[PDB]
Amino acid sequence: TLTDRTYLPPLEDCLTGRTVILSWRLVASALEDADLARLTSPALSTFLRDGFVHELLKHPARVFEPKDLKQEFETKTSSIPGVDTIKKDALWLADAVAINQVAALRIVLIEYQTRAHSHLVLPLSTQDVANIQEAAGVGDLSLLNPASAVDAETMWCDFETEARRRERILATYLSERRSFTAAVDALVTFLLHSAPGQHKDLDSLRRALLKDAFAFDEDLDVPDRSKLLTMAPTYMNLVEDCIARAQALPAKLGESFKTEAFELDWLRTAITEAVHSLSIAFQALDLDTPYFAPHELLSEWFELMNSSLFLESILGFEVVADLAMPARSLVSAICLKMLNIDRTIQFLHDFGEEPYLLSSQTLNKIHTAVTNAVNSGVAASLPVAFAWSLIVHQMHLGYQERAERPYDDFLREQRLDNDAPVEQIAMLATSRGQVYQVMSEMALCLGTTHEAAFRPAVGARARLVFQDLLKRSAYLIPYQDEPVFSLLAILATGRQYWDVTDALSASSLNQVYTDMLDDETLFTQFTMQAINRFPYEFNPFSVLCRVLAAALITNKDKADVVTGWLWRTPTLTVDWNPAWDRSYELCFEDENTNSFRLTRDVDLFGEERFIIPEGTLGRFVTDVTARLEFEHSALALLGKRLEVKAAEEICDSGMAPLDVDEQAEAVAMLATVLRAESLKSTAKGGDPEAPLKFLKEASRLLPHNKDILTVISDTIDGLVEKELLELDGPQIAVLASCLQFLHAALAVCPGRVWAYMSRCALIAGDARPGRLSRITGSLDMYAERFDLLSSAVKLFAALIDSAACSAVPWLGTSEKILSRVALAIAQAALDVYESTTTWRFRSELDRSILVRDVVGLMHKLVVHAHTLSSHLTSTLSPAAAHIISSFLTPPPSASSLRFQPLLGTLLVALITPRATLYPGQSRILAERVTSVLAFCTSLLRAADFLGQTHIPLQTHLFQSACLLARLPAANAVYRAPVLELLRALVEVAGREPPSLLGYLGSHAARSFISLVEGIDKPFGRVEHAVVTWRFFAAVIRN
Repeated sequence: TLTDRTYLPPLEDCLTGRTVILSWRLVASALEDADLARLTSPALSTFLRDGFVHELLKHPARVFEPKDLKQEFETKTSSIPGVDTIKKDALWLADAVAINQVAALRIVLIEYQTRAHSHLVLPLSTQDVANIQEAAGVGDLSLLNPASAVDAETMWCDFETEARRRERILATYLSERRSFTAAVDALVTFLLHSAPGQHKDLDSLRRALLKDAFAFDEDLDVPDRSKLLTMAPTYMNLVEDCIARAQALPAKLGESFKTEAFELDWLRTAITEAVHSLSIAFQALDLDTPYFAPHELLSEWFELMNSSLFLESILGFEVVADLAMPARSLVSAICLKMLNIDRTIQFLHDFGEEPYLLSSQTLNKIHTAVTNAVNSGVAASLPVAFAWSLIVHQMHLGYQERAERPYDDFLREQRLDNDAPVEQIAMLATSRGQVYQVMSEMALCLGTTHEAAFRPAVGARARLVFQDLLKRSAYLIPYQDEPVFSLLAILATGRQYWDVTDALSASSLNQVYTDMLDDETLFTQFTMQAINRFPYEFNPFSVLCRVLAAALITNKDKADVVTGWLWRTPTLTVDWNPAWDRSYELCFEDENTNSFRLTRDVDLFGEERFIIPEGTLGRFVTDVTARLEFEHSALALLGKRLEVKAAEEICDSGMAPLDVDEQAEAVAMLATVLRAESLKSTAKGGDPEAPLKFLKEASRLLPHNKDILTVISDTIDGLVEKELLELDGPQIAVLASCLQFLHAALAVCPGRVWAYMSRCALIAGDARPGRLSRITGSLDMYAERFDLLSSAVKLFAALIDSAACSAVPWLGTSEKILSRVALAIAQAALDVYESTTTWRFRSELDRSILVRDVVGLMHKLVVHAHTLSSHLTSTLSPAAAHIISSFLTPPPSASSLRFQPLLGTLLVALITPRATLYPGQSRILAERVTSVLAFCTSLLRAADFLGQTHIPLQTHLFQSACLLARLPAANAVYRAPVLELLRALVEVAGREPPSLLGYLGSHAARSFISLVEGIDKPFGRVEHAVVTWRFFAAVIRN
């Protein structure tokens, strides 16, 4: 009793617009975003609760697989306005690409319902280009498209031809292939790894899917995971199909349509399906984490890794590089998951499914692919190969132990009963730390940063296999830089201070971090090793405190770990100063131990000082440093090391001074832990004075008139003695960290931070021009420089918040101070904003972050336009007037300059290809565009409120209307923003006004009003419906 009544609405409703088809593109978007309003809307909620859809999820071939469905197709098309063309295209497509008629019919109807969208994403016409050329302004990165643009009418006629329509249908077909795998991918995550506190309705939908579609009833003490686990072999078999399709285009399709643009789309589609298929299969295997997989699955899988060299046959082209890393990362991850090195080796030592070790067949299958991959040169296979070497190395042991008076068959088969060749792999992998750098790059790909290709949950659970690999090799490999920086990369994934959050996620997702404390092998061989070598080896311990402090904000049982390391540090490891050679004496216990004892007090940095007591037992680690057994406060000590480093005070008889690198890491580590302590302090059951205590301990054993915050202040002042152009890389990194520390301290000492900013050279004063304003120009925004300005904008923004939030701790400030500092911030912000036109960013994503945060900052000030009355001023009034007056009523050259970042944002939004991976990059871009649109809207509203008649921004936006009308076609997220802006624009101009539709053009106007005439049709969200109608009521005159 399973029908497609919901999956595919009746044909007449699709052609009239009464019912929009829930394309997999729409379904995937809602699931990737876990949007409450979309997923719990009746339309999409019924779609997901439907039994027919469920069978498609579990049987993915059926979605497009060809089959005899002529009767169903004829009944759906017979007896119902253009149906002749619809029925025609569906049959042509079904035969061309070998898909069943019903599936093809759905593709053709999606193209028909998205025809107004496809028209608006066409290259701009000659007229539109001229309009935006004037919007650019009088001035001369926002490099515009070429002059190949033609008349709008010419394009429309071409857009309606059978040839183009067929191309869009083919494009839609491939788009739905990608979006279906993606929707299932996101679906699995939504089901297995949703965050606690989920909304009631959303939780009901999650449980109803697990129970009805997978017989997974959470109300049971142990639910049945059978149907979920079958998703792995299901979608593993789909990965094989993608390999085949990528190597063979459709047979019957005509060469008219087999253009280079289609060949690439066909290839990228196959890779994308494989990645999301790998992501689905991995999450499925992960559900059964401790247990082994059926040996037949590995045998089948590694047989495919052999013929395709772990999918390298598909990823050989450079045009698929952005998809290659995601694929390689999950191929390596999913291979390691099945091998299960931890439970494999543990089974070899000690005595569900049977381990694949008991099947000499599978062991040969694996060894063939591994051997083939290494000899071929597959760099991505080293983590799998290195993992396979350690397994064979232990099998070689278990065989010799019994040679004194199933896998044995494999050892005798592959010349392993006796010597060596396996060791060649273990060396090629670790030679020059290759395998360790591979895992470090796969960590980022599977990371938490906004540059990760996959969602957090997939990355969190997947990085565990690379952690298990290091776990088992830790006892057999010495503690070195390569196997340690690799783990730190697996843990940190290049995260920064700004990525700290008290957001509670699924419990199982923090296992990679809690295993550093719960797993003996990792805890003793990595965590303790990092502690016992600090501060001689600075970074390893600093990163752990920085990472675990941010990851355990929500963990009660482990809330005192990092603080327990900073307070009450057990040991101290420093480079030995010859000046102490008279203050120790060996113990003569063991000739190898080399232990000793102190005979005189040692004064580091040689009131309240830091002294290592006489009679403290110690030990010399290497002769080519000493690990003293001395419990102390590494936080208090570090605070003093920063004070010394800031003052440039040499201490011949004391410990070594902080390196400039160590300095930046040190401050960043303090800012993170402080931020983590102030986040948990305001939570239920936390110590509300936790951050103050953290500052006091770091201020201990400092001069009486000096606390840790004074040191950071002095450090900033000292570095800005020169100008930013003269500073060095690591020095600029120190500034960034110091600004991140002010941000964390702002939450607990607002009066101190504000007090310092009033005399900070970075921003202008009533007597100084400001240092930041000097960095503007044509410089390049590379990592150290960008981190500085990014952190500066975020800090400036956080300050504006505290000024507005405070309606009445703050000792050391006044209204004059906040006013002047806020105004200087407004001036610095606008300078950074104007400079984004000329700076060279490492990546457009970097510019999207900066423009997002700067625009947000200036927006916070534009919102205070209501305070611009004589008897209603506030501390933000001057700052607000500086922004408002700079965008409203500026002269031409400045008007053009201040509009290009906005125009550049609109352009980047239209030329950025849609994607189902890299969700973080996509979100950031949307936040950028939404900021620009909202910022422009409030400026127009503020102009109307303040009486400003002549507004260049009004003219700038009309000439950019051709871009605004196309944004909702590029991404539905922009529909409501664009409509609220166009409404504000029309309303403000109305007070013979300009014609919105006159600027768009006859053709664009028609398709735009068509898109907007959907009125959030598929979902029917109230807030979206009201926005649409206020727009129609204000813009479209009956």
